[PDB]
Amino acid sequence: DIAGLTPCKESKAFAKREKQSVKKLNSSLKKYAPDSAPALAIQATIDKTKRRFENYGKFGLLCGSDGLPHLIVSGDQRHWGEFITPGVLFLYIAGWIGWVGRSYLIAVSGEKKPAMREIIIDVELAARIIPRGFIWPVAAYRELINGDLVVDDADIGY
Amino acid sequence: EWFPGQPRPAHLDGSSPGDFGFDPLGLATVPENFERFKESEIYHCRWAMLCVPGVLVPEALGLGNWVKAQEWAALPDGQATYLGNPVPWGNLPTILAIEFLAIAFAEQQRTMEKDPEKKKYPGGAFDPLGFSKDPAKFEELKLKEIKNGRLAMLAFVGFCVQQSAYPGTGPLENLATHLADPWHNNIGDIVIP
Amino acid sequence: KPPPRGPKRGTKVKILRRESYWYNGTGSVVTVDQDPNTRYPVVVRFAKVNYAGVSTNNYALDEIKEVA
Amino acid sequence: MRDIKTYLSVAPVLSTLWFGALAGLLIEINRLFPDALSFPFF
Amino acid sequence: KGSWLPGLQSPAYLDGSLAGDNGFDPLALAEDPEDLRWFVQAELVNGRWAMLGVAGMLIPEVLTKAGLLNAPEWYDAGKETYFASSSTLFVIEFILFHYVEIRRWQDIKNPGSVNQDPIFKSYSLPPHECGYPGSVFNPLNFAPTLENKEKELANGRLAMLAFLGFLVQHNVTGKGPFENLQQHLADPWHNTIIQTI
Ligand code: CLA
Ligand code: CLA
Ligand SMILES: CC(/C=C/C=C(C)/C=C/[C@@]12O[C@]1(C)C[C@@H](O)CC2(C)C)=C\C=C\C=C(C)\C=C\C=C(C)\C=C\[C@@]12O[C@]1(C)C[C@@H](O)CC2(C)C
Ligand SMILES: CC1=C[C@H](O)CC(C)(C)[C@H]1/C=C/C(C)=C/C=C/C(C)=C/C=C/C=C(C)/C=C/C=C(C)/C=C/C1=C(C)C[C@H](O)CC1(C)C
Repeated sequence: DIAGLTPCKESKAFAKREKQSVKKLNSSLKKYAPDSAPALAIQATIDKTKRRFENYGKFGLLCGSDGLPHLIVSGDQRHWGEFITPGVLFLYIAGWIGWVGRSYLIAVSGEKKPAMREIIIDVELAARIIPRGFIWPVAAYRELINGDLVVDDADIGY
Repeated sequence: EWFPGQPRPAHLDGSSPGDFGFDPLGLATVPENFERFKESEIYHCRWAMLCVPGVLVPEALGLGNWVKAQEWAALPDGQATYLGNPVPWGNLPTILAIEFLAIAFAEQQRTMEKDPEKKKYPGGAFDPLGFSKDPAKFEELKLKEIKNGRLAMLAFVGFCVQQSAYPGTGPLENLATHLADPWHNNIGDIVIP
Repeated sequence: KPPPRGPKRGTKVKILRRESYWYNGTGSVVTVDQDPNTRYPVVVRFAKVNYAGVSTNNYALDEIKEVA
Repeated sequence: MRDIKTYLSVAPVLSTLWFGALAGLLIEINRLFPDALSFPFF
Repeated sequence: KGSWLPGLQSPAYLDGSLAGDNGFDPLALAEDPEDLRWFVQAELVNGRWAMLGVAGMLIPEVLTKAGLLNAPEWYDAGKETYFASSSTLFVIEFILFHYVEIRRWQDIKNPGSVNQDPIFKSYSLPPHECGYPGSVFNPLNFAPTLENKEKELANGRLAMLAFLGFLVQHNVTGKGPFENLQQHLADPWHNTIIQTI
């Protein structure tokens, strides 16, 4: 009820949208054989969007004055299944990728012409470096602790 | 030291009463800043030390709330009271004027004198009996004032946060209430998180 | 017997010059001309190529730091 | 043989196969969780 | 020593000096010695408290289902009503732990610093070994020898595993794990992770 937004477990315009959608779908459905595979897939999508409407009416989704879901990202973990948990999950994924790439590059830097391994990856070294993602929070942590993450006055060349 | 194991930073080699080696933000790297901080610390602790009993004494004995002692100013016809004595000239303008004149005039004439030791510790005519008799006792009571005043400042912070969480209450009142029943009258109701 | 100026060989140098691509850069000496009539007798290779495609140029000794 | 291995390790083909696998994973998740708007686990 | 892979060579990180070495680092986390120390201490504390927790889960359940006692489930004990409200005991826990654990961390940063009880000067402490504290912790004069540290760490690792199992099985079921064991003994094939999905 944040600023009056009722959940569409209880609102009406949501029910109207659902009704009109399933109605146009059903009216389209009655132009084939009741057993034709296209008609079967049509009914499948009908029940699929129906159970979608049902699922939305199960997870506290505060719902607009026009019959539409509306996220609540204000910080209150009451509505957190939209931003907070998916946000930290994606942050974990992004940190994974960033750390693994950085570690690969730092490793392969020590060769004759690292460009030849930057265009054509050392897929063996790549495979034995890649799964380290589970360390990206902690490892980098220690780096910053030991100051081995940044540099002070080395800018060009290396 | 206040913290065991954590070495004392450079410019905190004791060498001053109250120096238990606590400076995590390193503000004291500047000598002038350091002396100014010492002076302001002494002012702060001394004010708060004088000004906690001015809350306690009324709150318990014949007075009322420490917030209503100034209630005379909110409403027009307010006249202050001495334990049940509305002094003839305890009106708002006269005490306001004496506060202005005395505080400003004095603290000017006193601050404008740069000993600089006299600022933090006035003495002068405020030591004719010689309570500066014993230098050991001197540094000891210095440390004592610093500690007691640090405590008093903590006490004022507590007063503030308590009167915030408990609208319109009294320190002694909340103390007696919580003590009256231990395990369900405390900070818990305030902060689960 | 006359002491040859400039580092000996292989000494990684830090560039002190400002108006080069490698300001605060780590290069490698390849030789120094012992002639005292030169005006830029040291020459340095790099591992990073600049805009003009070149990877070597000249300097005096003042614009060098014999880092190691 | 090893030549074709080093050729296969050239970024275009590696990237194409990696992206194909990732897209397959995503479309399969979407199949097994239609319309997946919220995080209805916690 | 017991490389858990009869063919793989153990990395140089885990030589065998520290107890419980098996070269079990397929991701090369602790290849830096100070971080190795950090994770040693972390494994120690996690294993000790995991042993504690798994005991506090299992033993009450069986003693209640035995009819000798009556005590709610570890998860069903929160809403229970005690002599003290939740928040009270929680804040007391918080202050006491912010003392003890910060002392532990100060010992971690500085070997042999915070030794004495700073209240009284005798009775204080005999110098210790990091991760294995001194007198007032081992009253029975147990000799801190090998086959004691190894047994400790193995039991603690298995305890961690069993605790995670407890937690996830309560998640999927919400029931007492000993009841899961009884249903299991009824028919291990008809009672497993497969049927409950
Ligand atoms: C001490 C470790 C331990 C033990 C004794 C058990 C025991 C049990 N678990 Mg379980 N579990 C564990 C850890 C453990 N789990 C962990 C770490 C997880 C998270 C991955 C799970 C997740 C889990 C689920 C989701 C379910 C069970 C279930 C069960 C019960 C039926 C067995 C089953 O379906 O396969 C267990 C399934 C697993 C995924 C367990 C994997 C454990 C890993 C591989 C380590 C265990 C190896 C160990 C050396 C071999 C067993 C030791 C034992 C003989 C002493 C049984 C009582 C089921 C149940 O309660 O229904 C009756 C069920 O639905 N467990
Ligand atoms: C793992 C490698 C990696 C890492 C750690 C970073 C890190 C960073 N980049 Mg970045 N970048 C990268 C690759 C990387 N980049 C590549 C390949 C490109 C070219 C497409 C860029 C282009 C780029 C721009 C244009 C900018 C940054 C910026 C930044 C900074 C802020 C984050 C940001 O805005 O990124 C936003 C995210 C991206 C730009 C996406 C690039 C990430 C790629 C897709 C990952 C590459 C992984 C690798 C190639 C695949 C191999 C996997 C492994 C098996 C080897 C941060 C320091 C910003 C900055 O200056 O901040 C101050 C900025 O303006 N980056
Ligand atoms: C499983 C675990 C960690 C496992 C980590 C592993 C295997 C890591 C393995 C690796 O890193 C290595 C080795 C090498 C890498 O190359 C490979 C990987 C794989 C990356 C920790 C669990 C750790 C689990 C712990 C610490 C559990 C503690 C439980 C407690 C304290 C219980 C408390 C309670 O039960 C009581 C006491 C009373 C009840 O009423 C209430 C509550 C509160 C529930
Ligand atoms: C009597 C009475 C009664 C009536 O009725 C009413 C009235 C009027 C109200 C009253 C009173 C009055 C008065 C006088 C008052 C005052 C007070 C004060 C002064 C306070 C302070 C107070 C003050 C205070 C606490 C202060 C505090 C401070 C602090 C903590 C700080 C800290 C720090 C330091 C050191 C440094 C580092 O590195 C950092 C930090 C951490 C930052």
